Amino acid sequence: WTATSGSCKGRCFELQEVGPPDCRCDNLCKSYSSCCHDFDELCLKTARGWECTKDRCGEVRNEENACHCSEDCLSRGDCCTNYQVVCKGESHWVDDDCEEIKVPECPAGFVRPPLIIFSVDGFRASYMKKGSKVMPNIEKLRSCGTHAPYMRPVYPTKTFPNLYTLATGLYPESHGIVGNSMYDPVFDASFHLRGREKFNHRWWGGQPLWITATKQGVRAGTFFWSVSIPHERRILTILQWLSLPDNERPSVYAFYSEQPDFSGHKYGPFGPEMTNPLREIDKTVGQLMDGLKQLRLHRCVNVIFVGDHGMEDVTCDRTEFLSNYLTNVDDITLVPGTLGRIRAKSINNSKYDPKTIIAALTCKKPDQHFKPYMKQHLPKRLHYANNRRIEDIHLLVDRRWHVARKPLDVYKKCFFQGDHGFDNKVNSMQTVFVGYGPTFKYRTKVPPFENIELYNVMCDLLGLKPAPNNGTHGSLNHLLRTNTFRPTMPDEVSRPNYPGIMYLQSEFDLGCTCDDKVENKLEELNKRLHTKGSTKERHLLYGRPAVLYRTSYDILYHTDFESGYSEIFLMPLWTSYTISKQAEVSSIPEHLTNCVRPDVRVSPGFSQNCLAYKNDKQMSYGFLFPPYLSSSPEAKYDAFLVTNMVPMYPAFKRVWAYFQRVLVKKYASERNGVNVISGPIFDYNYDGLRDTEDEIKQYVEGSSIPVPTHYYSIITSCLDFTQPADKCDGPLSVSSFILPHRPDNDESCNSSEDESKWVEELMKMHTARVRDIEHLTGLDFYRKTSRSYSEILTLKTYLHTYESE
Ligand SMILES: *[C@@H]1O[C@H](CO)[C@@H](O[C@@H]2O[C@H](CO)[C@@H](O[C@@H]3O[C@H](CO[C@H]4O[C@H](CO)[C@@H](O)[C@H](O[C@H]5O[C@H](CO)[C@@H](O)[C@H](O)[C@@H]5O[C@H]5O[C@H](CO)[C@@H](O)[C@H](O)[C@@H]5O)[C@@H]4O)[C@@H](O)[C@H](O[C@H]4O[C@H](CO)[C@@H](O)[C@H](O)[C@@H]4O[C@H]4O[C@H](CO)[C@@H](O)[C@H](O)[C@@H]4O)[C@@H]3O)[C@H](O)[C@H]2NC(C)=O)[C@H](O)[C@H]1NC(C)=O
Ligand SMILES: Cc1cc(OCC2=NNC(=O)CC2)c(C(C)(C)C)cc1C#N
Ligand SMILES: [Ca+2]
Ligand SMILES: [Ca+2]
Ligand code: NA
Ligand code: NA
Ligand SMILES: [Zn+2]
Repeated sequence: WTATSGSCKGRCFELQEVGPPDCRCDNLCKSYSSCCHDFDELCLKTARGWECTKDRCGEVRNEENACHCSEDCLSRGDCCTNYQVVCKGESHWVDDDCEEIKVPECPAGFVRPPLIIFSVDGFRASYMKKGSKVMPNIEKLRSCGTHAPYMRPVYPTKTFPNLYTLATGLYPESHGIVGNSMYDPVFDASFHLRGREKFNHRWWGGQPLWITATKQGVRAGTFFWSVSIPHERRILTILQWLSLPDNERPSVYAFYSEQPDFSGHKYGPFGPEMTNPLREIDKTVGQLMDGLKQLRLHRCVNVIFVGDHGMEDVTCDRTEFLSNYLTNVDDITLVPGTLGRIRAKSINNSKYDPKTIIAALTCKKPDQHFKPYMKQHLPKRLHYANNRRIEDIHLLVDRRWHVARKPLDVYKKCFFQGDHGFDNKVNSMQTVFVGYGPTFKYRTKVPPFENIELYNVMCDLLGLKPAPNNGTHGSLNHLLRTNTFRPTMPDEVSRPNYPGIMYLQSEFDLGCTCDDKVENKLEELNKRLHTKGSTKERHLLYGRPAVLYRTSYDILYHTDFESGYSEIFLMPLWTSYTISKQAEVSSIPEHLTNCVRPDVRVSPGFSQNCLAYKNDKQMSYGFLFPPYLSSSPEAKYDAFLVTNMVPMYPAFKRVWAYFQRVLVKKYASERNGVNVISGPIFDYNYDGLRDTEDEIKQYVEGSSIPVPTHYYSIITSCLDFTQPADKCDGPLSVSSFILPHRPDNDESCNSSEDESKWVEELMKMHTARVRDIEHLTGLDFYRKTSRSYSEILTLKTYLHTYESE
């Protein structure tokens, strides 16, 4: 209950919220039913529309007008954006030539370049090229400023998740906005696009930019714009705020457009009806820039033109129904559309079996347009598991499709031709970034990056210290003319031990066998050189990874590979090896099929044992350095060390063997050598972070040998592939993956066929950034290179997506 009897007289778009029930005059007042009685009359004037015409020039001020063409208007800060153009023969900003902004050119009293974030809903990355002919203002920003070919949104590629990620630098699983539609089982409450529930602050975690700014003495404009406030009024309001006195004036502003998303849904992404929404947005941008130029701020303000997600072709008829797969379909609740999330219709039901539901949705139709997943088995690159609002069962839907529970949901809710929300690697979901202003670079193209990185940059642009977030600060330094942040490497916490030969064969009782005994003096200096690190410059190209937590671990050198062997987990944390373009693949000889060999540098008590694997009927083993890529029969023996062994499900060994026997060599042939770092990952509580040993839920039966949830590899080579990986003078090229360590291959519907038809497809789905692997291992890679740290940070955030162009 309000008493909306107060006035908005002199308080239109006031910047501080006033507390109940003395009434309100700000964007949110609409949404709360709390506007003063005279809000529309005073604050949302429309009279005479939004453009000066020559006949209004010098007019006598009429305070009813939407905007002003009177002589006093620049001082009052309320001219129509085109005032100078119409009434003073000035040029539109877009018609001016691009001139480098080497320094901020700000009015007296401006302590810092303001930041304006101009966000556009559903603005697909390819619109920059495909609609360039009707967006001249946007094209000027893009070509004159800093731009990426695209920006990667977060999953799901929906509006609120991506807008709140822009604002916080956090993954949805961390900020809490995991969908445009959510059920929180603790609140027993649903968040939806319509309704008041979405306004409760309990949904919104993390620290958004406007709060970071306010806590550190920097004022912010509104970020939320009521849908009924027209765009012309949003721009005018931002420009009026910018004319405030120095002590009152915000330093950070946002504009938001519902277009082009709104039309895109109706007409599809490239429907002929889309040309006009693009024209309209461009004109808004023109308004803002003409407004800035009037206020002499057009070479002072940093402008970010950014999208939340793209748009794909999606029609009613491309709908998969769960009623076609399940008998029991009236027992579940589905969050439907371009993703699926399934939970039990009734919490009072231990007669709900996720496994039966998954099984009924797996590889059931040859052409099935969705794939079910327990959330912990989703590609780790999506970071979409660690929140109670994310249901245990998830459906990843194919681009261009929808999922629904029953047909009646689709005609008793055709309408739409476009939608979004698919996997964030999908080309159609990619969106836009341009930065323009004194702090951004001039006429510069940067590589595509993820939207989680922007919070840090926006904080830099405003001299703020970012709250803790999922960006890698320094990874986007290359966007900026002048950086206030100088990243440095994290310090190594645990130093390795370098053990020599300390144990006799007979001290081991590991239950292992190997056929390995066959009697030269100059090649027993040579083997000792290898165990000492003589080849380490070849196999460890970028320094040893730094261990960033307290543990006990040993560096082990070998002719063909180096490892960091954990005495706690009883297996390598990491194993590094270089495979040249010329290298040969060989088999595991017959006599060495079951060979495992005690490592005389490591105590029986810190070693795995073969008996455990014998007794564990589910669990087998693999090797991190592959025996198949041994440099010589003699070096091959090293690959069968117990210290190179790791626990693997037989089903997983199909994947791993194919990767080690076939794919490594292919990549070395295509990339002119590769360096490989492989290792285990433990993330039993699916938080994206390295587990402590007291969090492991599975061990090889009757042992202390922990079972990894995933296995990673980082495959690095020279960006200039005319140089071999091991003699690379310049920038690097990386691809990586985090493969789920699963006792079945149900994820891959063709897994009954030869590995050549499905393994690589699986691996591509589980593509990862180096940074993802860092979070999951507490390791820090690329410690010793010839490259700047900023560049290395960019490299560690790279994701190889395996999309077309
Ligand atoms: C991406 O970046 C983010 C941001 O940096 C990383 O997220 C951080 O992860 C940290 C480590 O996991 C985590 O630290 C914990 O903080 C607890 C304090 O929590 C409150 O205060 C802060 C600060 O202002 C606040 O941000 C928190 O935010 C959550 O609160 C609610 C959740 O209901 C949401 O509104 C909000 O979105 C956010 O939710 C998200 O995080 C929570 C966990 O915090 C998840 O469960 C949600 O699903 C969601 O993802 C809080 O409001 C603090 O209490 C913890 O301390 C315990 O654990 C340490 C471990 O070493 C231990 O030493 C202590 O003993 C302590 O133990 C006691 O508690 C245990 C656990 O409850 C208990 O079992 C023990 O027996 C003890 O009693 C912990 O330090 C930090 O909160 C988040 N920040 C955010 C915003 O999420 C994320 O890791 C990055 N991602 C990647 C992939 O790198
Ligand atoms: C630029 C920006 C705009 C935003 O809100 C815009 C908006 N206005 N009106 C609506 O009806 C839809 C959403 C937001 C949120 C988090 C407040 C949603 C964040 C960010 C960022 N960074
Ligand atoms: Ca959107
Ligand atoms: Ca974990
Ligand atoms: Na076994
Ligand atoms: Na399968
Ligand atoms: Zn939309």
